[PDB]
Amino acid sequence: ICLGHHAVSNGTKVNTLTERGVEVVNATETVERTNIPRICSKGKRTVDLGQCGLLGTITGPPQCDQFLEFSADLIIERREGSDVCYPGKFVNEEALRQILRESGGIDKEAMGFTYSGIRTNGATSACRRSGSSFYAEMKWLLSNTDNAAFPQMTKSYKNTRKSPALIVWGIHHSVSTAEQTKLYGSGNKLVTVGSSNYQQSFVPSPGARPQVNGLSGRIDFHWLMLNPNDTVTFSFNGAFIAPDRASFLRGKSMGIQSGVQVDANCEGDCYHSGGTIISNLPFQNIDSRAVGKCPRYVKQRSLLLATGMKNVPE
Amino acid sequence: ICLGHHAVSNGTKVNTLTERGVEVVNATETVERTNIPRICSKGKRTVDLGQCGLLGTITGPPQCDQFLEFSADLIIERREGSDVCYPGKFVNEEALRQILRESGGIDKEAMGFTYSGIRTNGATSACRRSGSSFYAEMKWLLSNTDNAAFPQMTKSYKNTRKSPALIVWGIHHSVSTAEQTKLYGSGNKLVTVGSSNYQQSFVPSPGARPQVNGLSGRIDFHWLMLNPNDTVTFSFNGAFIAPDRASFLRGKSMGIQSGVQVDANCEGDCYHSGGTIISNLPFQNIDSRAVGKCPRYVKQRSLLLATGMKNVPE
Amino acid sequence: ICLGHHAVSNGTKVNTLTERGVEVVNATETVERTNIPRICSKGKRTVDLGQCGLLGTITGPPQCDQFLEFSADLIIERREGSDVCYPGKFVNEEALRQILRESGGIDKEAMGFTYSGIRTNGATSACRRSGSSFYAEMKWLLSNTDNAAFPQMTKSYKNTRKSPALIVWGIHHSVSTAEQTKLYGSGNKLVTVGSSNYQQSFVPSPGARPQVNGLSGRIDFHWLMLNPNDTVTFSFNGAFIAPDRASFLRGKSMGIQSGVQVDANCEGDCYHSGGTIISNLPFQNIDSRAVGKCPRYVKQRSLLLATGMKNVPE
Amino acid sequence: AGFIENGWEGLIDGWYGFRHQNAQGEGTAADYKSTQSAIDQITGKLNRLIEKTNQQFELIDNEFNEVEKQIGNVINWTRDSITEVWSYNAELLVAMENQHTIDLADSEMDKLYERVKRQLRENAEEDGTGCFEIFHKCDDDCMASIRNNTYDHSKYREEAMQN
Amino acid sequence: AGFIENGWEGLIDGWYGFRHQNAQGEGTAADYKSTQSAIDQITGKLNRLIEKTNQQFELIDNEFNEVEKQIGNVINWTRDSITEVWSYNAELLVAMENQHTIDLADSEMDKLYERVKRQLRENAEEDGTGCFEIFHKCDDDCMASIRNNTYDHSKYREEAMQN
Amino acid sequence: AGFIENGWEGLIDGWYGFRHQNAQGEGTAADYKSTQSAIDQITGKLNRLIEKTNQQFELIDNEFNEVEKQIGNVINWTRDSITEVWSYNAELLVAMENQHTIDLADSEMDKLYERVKRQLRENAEEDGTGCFEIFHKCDDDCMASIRNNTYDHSKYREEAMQN
Ligand SMILES: *[C@@H]1O[C@H](CO)[C@@H](O)[C@H](O)[C@H]1NC(C)=O
Ligand SMILES: *[C@@H]1O[C@H](CO)[C@@H](O)[C@H](O)[C@H]1NC(C)=O
Ligand SMILES: *[C@@H]1O[C@H](CO)[C@@H](O)[C@H](O)[C@H]1NC(C)=O
Ligand SMILES: *[C@@H]1O[C@H](CO)[C@@H](O)[C@H](O)[C@H]1NC(C)=O
Ligand SMILES: *[C@@H]1O[C@H](CO)[C@@H](O)[C@H](O)[C@H]1NC(C)=O
Ligand SMILES: *[C@@H]1O[C@H](CO)[C@@H](O)[C@H](O)[C@H]1NC(C)=O
Ligand SMILES: *[C@@H]1O[C@H](CO)[C@@H](O)[C@H](O)[C@H]1NC(C)=O
Ligand SMILES: *[C@@H]1O[C@H](CO)[C@@H](O)[C@H](O)[C@H]1NC(C)=O
Ligand SMILES: *[C@@H]1O[C@H](CO)[C@@H](O)[C@H](O)[C@H]1NC(C)=O
Repeated sequence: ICLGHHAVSNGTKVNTLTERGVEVVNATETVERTNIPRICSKGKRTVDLGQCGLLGTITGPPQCDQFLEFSADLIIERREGSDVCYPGKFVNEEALRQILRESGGIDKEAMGFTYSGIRTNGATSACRRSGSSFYAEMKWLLSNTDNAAFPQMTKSYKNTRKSPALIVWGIHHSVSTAEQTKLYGSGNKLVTVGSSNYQQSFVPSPGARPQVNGLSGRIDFHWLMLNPNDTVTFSFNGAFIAPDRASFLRGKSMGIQSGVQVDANCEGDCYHSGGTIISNLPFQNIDSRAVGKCPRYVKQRSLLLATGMKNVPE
Repeated sequence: ICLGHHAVSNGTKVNTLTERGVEVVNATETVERTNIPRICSKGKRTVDLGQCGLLGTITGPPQCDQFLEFSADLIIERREGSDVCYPGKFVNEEALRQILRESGGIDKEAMGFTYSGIRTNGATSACRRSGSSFYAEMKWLLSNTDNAAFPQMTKSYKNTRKSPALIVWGIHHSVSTAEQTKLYGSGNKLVTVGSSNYQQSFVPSPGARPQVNGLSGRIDFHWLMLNPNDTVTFSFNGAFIAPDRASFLRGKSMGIQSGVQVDANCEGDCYHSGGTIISNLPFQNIDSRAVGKCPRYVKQRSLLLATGMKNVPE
Repeated sequence: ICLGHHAVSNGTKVNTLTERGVEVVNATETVERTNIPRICSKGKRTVDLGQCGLLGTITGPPQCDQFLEFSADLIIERREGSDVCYPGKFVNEEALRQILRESGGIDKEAMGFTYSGIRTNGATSACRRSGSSFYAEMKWLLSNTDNAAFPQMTKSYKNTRKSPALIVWGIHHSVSTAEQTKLYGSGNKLVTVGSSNYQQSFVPSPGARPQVNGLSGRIDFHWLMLNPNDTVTFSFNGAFIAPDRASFLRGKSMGIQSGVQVDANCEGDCYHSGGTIISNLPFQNIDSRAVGKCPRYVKQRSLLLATGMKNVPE
Repeated sequence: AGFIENGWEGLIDGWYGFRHQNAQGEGTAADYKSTQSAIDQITGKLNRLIEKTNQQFELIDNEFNEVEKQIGNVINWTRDSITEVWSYNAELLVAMENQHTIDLADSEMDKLYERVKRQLRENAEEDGTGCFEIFHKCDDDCMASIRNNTYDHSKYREEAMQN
Repeated sequence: AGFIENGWEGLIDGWYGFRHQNAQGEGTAADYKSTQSAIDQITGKLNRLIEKTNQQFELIDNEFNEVEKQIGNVINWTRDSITEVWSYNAELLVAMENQHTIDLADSEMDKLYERVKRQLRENAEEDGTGCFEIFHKCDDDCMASIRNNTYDHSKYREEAMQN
Repeated sequence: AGFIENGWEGLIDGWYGFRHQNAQGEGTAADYKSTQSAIDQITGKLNRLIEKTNQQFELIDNEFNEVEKQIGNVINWTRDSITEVWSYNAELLVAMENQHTIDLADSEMDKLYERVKRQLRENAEEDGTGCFEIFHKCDDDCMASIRNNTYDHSKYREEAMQN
């Protein structure tokens, strides 16, 4: 009588502490290479922003008119999205973005700012609606009549909620000191801003800039977070774009940036810009910057793990 | 004759490369869960700051009057501590904090700034002492008489020591341009500052801010580090809070933030805000942000390591 | 008949999962300690900057006259290098440095800025050449006559290349508001700057600073990167140091900082400031901040790996 | 791979089998209880590694609009560092498990051998290639009893001792 | 767990013991020199892991006043990354050591067995359950001599050969 | 280190050798095919660890002009973290490989022994110190045939059985 073990014609080569290429009865892949080219969203409340940029959902350009109060488990930014109609940018923009990505969306609230002694209705053709319009959550404050003075003003908003409030204002920079006075009258203009956390203040800075949508003025957007019960005040005298509504974070979400279609037919927790990674495997070689709940990125294309014994034939 | 090995009625379950739940004769815990709810300080020179905030120890609010020249191996910040009497904040505050935490404390030195053509004795009721006072290491520079001009001035301080000197000045922001001139006269005010490392300059920015201790003005605190032999100069014309004394780091220390009592009866090198971790164990599941000399934080609540052999009974 | 295994008088002690000091027939070192005290550059296009600082290669102080268009695989910074003749510094300097280190060097291009209504030829004795000169890539713009006005001006440069362009301008800060007007006339001076990426603007800030090369004025250097086809514009009215030439990155390189001599006789891919690490070993205890292609830094001075069997003698 | 100088591609029945050859005829049958124990153990490894984190990571970078270079560089430096580490962990883990998978397979053989050997008192002697020599022609009732560990170690003894 | 199909809860004496049964009477006594070698080795593992770093880490975060979000986020991202790594290291280390602790225990048995077997020339034959059969009633002087490795391998031989 | 209670410093020939002593004379000769297999395996380990990354890292720090403290501190914190990890990886890897190097050496012995034992049917009996007893004076033709695995397991049998 003889006793032994099974074997096969064609086995699979693996690596060991000791040998490089040893055959085995069976082996299985340990590194995921298979990607699905869609954002798998089954069972998840998804918001694909398309032409609206994320920061846009706070200030309200026409792109973002349908997103001013959104609600998500999954937020998707697109390459084509813009935060902006009237040429400008956000100070501390990415941090703001990182905030909004995990916010679960936003709920708006009137701050109730009222106005005596100034105009209120500034608009432009970059921001089309029925006609020339502006940033839906913002207000473009002027001097009453085609020139003339801007009253040194104060406004305060008390956050009465249990959550941190997101406050956004804007500083206008006109194409000239000519344009600056025609809007808000002459002299140095100063906006100041304070909370408990916060302490800062701002001046406009007119001059020429490249034309972007045919306009050469820029709007500077800024922002801070009022804690509960803490209060914020705005000392200003012109060149100012007031916040009409403040923002409160809804809950919890995750944000990705991608260029593939949504698909409510597959489930996924690991995302990257060209798709969802669905895998049970401990590792992946698909995208080092995948986010969510993912196998670890590794450099190796492949690492075979033995699932059968050594293999020696006749 | 038969030979064998010991065993027991009740063994302990562990995990292996191969099996999940296997019993063993004996096993020991590998992850620390036991915390002691006190800051173990035995043998260490400790400074619990209580109501004094760390940055306070440089400028000198009344909280920090007993800390202006402290000496530590172990610095403890408290939640109730404040850096400030007169409402303001520090620019680059955390970096400054990280510096002070490992400084081993601070030694002060008169910079010897003398004054012709201005007042010198600015005070307030936020900073109580016998009466209304100010920041002990600072000097609140004014115009001589209830209005009037501020002489464009210069002051330099040469660091004559072998160590980097910590220089702190302040920019005042008054509630108004009304208040600004009553203090330092009218016109744009400019403070400039240079070393070998350093190059910058500052303007005040008056306007209303929320009342904090009933005051609406803010003091902006700034700071730089003079190297040995390098020199610093202050170009200014008002709105200025001069440094009276400069600071030198003592040696070496560690800084924690906590809310538990001190205890000179136990020894510890791993601290977190709710206590000391004393353990020989390679790992812990207590606080990922523990600082000092600590086991590694891990997610797992428990990982049993076999200290006895396999266990099979009758 | 007996069968057995070899052994030796003097073996080497190693460590195991189980024992600390066990002897073995043979063992080999696993952690590199041997350093070569030279920058091994064999086969590599090397640029040792010596007295020229890296940022200098963009603006062009006399140190960097021979480096204005360099080409590298390997860039070496020296302790003695300076970016500067006329006392000043760069805003965002290190990021700029990190860019230049992997640029493979720089290729210059005239931006072709022409001038009507101002002087153009500002110089100083800090920047010696045949006589008193200036920053070779820059232009020191003045008012025509020993006082008088500076025309609010605009200049644009369109990047026509396929690569991102490196744009550098400077803000002058004169020793006084006296000196400021003698150069560019009185009143607040404003430089503004915009692209698609970019949005900012600048004021000068005169006042005294320590003398550095006997001068108390500072030049502030700033910079941005024009993308292809995107355009940049400069709104300014004085206190300005215009870019004459823009910069384009050549390709790819690595940058180190060191104080040892070059050596084209040895090959290396792991560098640190006191030399090249040449080793096949997986680990090193030489310098945690080594850069290039290196064994991993470890704390341990030594870790012996067994290459022979257990060792027991007579 | 030494004394069982190869293996049986014909054994499609299980991992470990018997192959006898008395007068009665032929036979090849898997030993499921040894097959299973090994199988149960490869299974163990696969459940410890087909593993799911509950750790969300978010984005700290931006692919559409690049973050500031300095922070961008630190972020990339960190990511790369942490990639090097996991590529290391992955390769070592695979190598270490595969040695142990292998080494545990063979160890399941060598341990089956020596248990059959121990059933067969002195009624048999080790060949030298992982085969057993009977000095008494063993029928095929006697076989499945060698197999289902019953075979009597003294109730065939005397006869075989002689031979 | 195979031929020594279980273990002796009664053996409170040591890890590895003897249990004889001749005419003379009974006996159970630990083999300290095999017990110790294993014990000495579990000890080795425990001194390599009850381990103290001399690496101070300081605070880069702030619990009382939150640092800027962007740096806050990178800092958290890094910490989390480095937690994942150490939770991995910890679990693998524990699993790997426990296999080897186990595997080294048994290996201390199998190696004690085969040394006693090798003392007992042909004067005895392996039972098949990790027990030894003497073909000559061995008294209890003869016992502690089997134990304290002295027993004579030819000076009881002839007698037992016959039987 | 147990029954081969030591080793042969005289064996400068290879890792594993034979040492016989019949009437004919003396002899010590390495078994290259067992020596090589072990050697081939230490070789394997050395090619998996004398290892070269293709991962460039650049500078994120500055030794001539210190970066801002806050970013400086995060950078140092990260580096230190990643040092702790690799010092851990290094020490464990070395310890784990050295156990396995050792354990694989001995396992190459124990496996050579038991193959010679299996060549020598009943014509010989195990001494108890890793030596083999012949009950028939074996000449030195018979030697290199024990060595070059040829020796006949039944064509010396009968003679030796008797003795
Ligand atoms: C071979 O490995 C694969 C891995 O997916 C596994 O599903 C399958 O059961 C294995 N086959 C055998 C014969 O065990
Ligand atoms: C917030 O303010 C409201 C009304 O002033 C007060 O009732 C409440 O106690 C405050 N909450 C906290 C926690 O400050
Ligand atoms: C059981 O393990 C513990 C771990 O603390 C150890 O102290 C003790 O000595 C062990 N007991 C035995 C019987 O070895
Ligand atoms: C510092 O300055 C003093 C006096 O000017 C001088 O004696 C000393 O050499 C200087 N030290 C250094 C290192 O610059
Ligand atoms: C001893 O180890 C060294 C490691 O460099 C190796 O080069 C050498 O071949 C080894 N010697 C023997 C006898 O194997
Ligand atoms: C860049 O501009 C040139 C000329 O205006 C144009 O031909 C080219 O298509 C542009 N390239 C891109 C990609 O914008
Ligand atoms: C970071 O790496 C990504 C690719 O992984 C690259 O696109 C990006 O340019 C890098 N960041 C910086 C600072 O350039
Ligand atoms: C970092 O994590 C801590 C808890 O570990 C959390 O309190 C804090 O909010 C996080 N930082 C940011 C950027 O929110
Ligand atoms: C970072 O560590 C280096 C030495 O490794 C030290 O010189 C430097 O001071 C540290 N950075 C900071 C923030 O001090």
